Amino acid sequence: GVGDAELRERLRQCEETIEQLRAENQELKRKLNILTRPSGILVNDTKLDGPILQILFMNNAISKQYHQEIEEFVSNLVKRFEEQQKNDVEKTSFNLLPQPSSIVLEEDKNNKEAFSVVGSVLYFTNFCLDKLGQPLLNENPQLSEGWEIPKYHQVFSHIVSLEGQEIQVK
Amino acid sequence: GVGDAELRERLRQCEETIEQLRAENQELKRKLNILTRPSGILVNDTKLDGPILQILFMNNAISKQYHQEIEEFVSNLVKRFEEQQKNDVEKTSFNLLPQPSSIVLEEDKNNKEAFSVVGSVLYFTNFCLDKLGQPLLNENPQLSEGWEIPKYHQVFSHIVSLEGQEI
Amino acid sequence: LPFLQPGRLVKVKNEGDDFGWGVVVNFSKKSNVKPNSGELDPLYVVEVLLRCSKESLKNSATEAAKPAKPDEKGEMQVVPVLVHLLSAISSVRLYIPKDLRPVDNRQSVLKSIQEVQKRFPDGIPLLDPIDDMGIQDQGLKKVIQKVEAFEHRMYSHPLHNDPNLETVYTLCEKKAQIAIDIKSAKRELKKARTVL
Repeated sequence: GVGDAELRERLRQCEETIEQLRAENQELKRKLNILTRPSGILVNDTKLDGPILQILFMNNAISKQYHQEIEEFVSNLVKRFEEQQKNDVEKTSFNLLPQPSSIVLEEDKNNKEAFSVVGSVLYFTNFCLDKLGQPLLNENPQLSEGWEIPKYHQVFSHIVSLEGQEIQVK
Repeated sequence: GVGDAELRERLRQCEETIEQLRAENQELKRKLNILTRPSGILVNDTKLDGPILQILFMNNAISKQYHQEIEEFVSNLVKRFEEQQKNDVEKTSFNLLPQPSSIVLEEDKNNKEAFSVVGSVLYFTNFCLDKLGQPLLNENPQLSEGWEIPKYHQVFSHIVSLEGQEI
Repeated sequence: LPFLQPGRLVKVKNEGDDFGWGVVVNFSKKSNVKPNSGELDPLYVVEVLLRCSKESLKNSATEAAKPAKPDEKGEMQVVPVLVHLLSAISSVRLYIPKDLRPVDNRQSVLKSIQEVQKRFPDGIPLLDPIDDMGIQDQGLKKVIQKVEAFEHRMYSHPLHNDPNLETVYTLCEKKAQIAIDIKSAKRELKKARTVL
């Protein structure tokens, strides 16, 4: 009796908990509309098919009158990559993903090597808001395709380590 | 007894399902933060002090070897913007907002003019997967930022209609 | 109106024929000059690039109609259409040439609409009325509920799974049209000499 009533109350509470969770798993995909991944596409390649990049044009930005130079620029990149296809050399030039957050799929083939956000930044007048970084090859920034190191003098022979951990760098 | 045990098993199964939904929600949290809203940002130059774009780089050799000219391009775009003055060319038409989907406000009052993203397009090198359209004033789509109309000849002189109201 | 950029791949059917898929070129709120029987609502004209027939272009003054037939290769031209004829809005924006007005670039546009159809064999994703536009008007929820209900029981029907459904559909359409014809003929015959 009392135990049965307690069990029924617990079951009702659990169902309500799921409702809250059911409600969130319904109101999230609403804001997630921006990401589309529309339907079944047929990507017979992974180095020339698939998207390039997703731009979120910002409001209250007087810099939106440039809506054409961006498009023509991102269109001339593919034709320049075609005219600069390669100086044919055998190299894998493979890359992995630091952050696996792929765009959602509301489509009721490939979905891993494509439709995967690799980097997202939020440009400012001078700032940036990177949180995912460029993917690396063998943890060495000296041969990657995107990174580019500035020039500097570097006369600071021998680091200051912590407590008794002097390391003879050179 | 047996009925009580079955009820307990059903309750446990329901709890396990609840846990899975909670884990899925915690996962989808990641996706609902790439929008980003660090905190309340101090801005003064309303509509001139704030983000300009938000590029989401995608897995493709073009978007991970040609990266640096994209950054120099956004840079040269932000610099070339400040060499016009003594003009009213910013909106010039009272360009009210289209119907946006505002980025979630992360808390970690004021600023009702907030980000309110106003578009998104996917490039596949032979088309464009647009959404959210593009802002423009009440009418007259030739006095707004954007909308570069091509040149056509308009050889026809009789508009199609359902019945009547012919040109 | 904010969804009418050049390349939107609209569809047009003014109850007579299918033109196909075509890219939008321009649009305007041009009102009725010299309004016949007055004017109280504004109309909009969309200048959109369809695929017309050779016979339609050779005169190009009678009705601006009769798109090309599957037995002819046809030629594409920009045609003005009414706003209330757009039976489908897509979510794809083919790139448009610069300054145009020849033949070859329109042929490339034809080629482009031809590969893009070779990428969504299921069907081009057009739009979602609930979210993409941003409608917050009371009542549309009722109609979407009703459409979801009707299609739910539709597929929930066994006949749907059964084959030869199309043949029976055509038969029923034919007999319904015969019934309509007989109704109209009896309506006319009910006035052969009736208080004329």
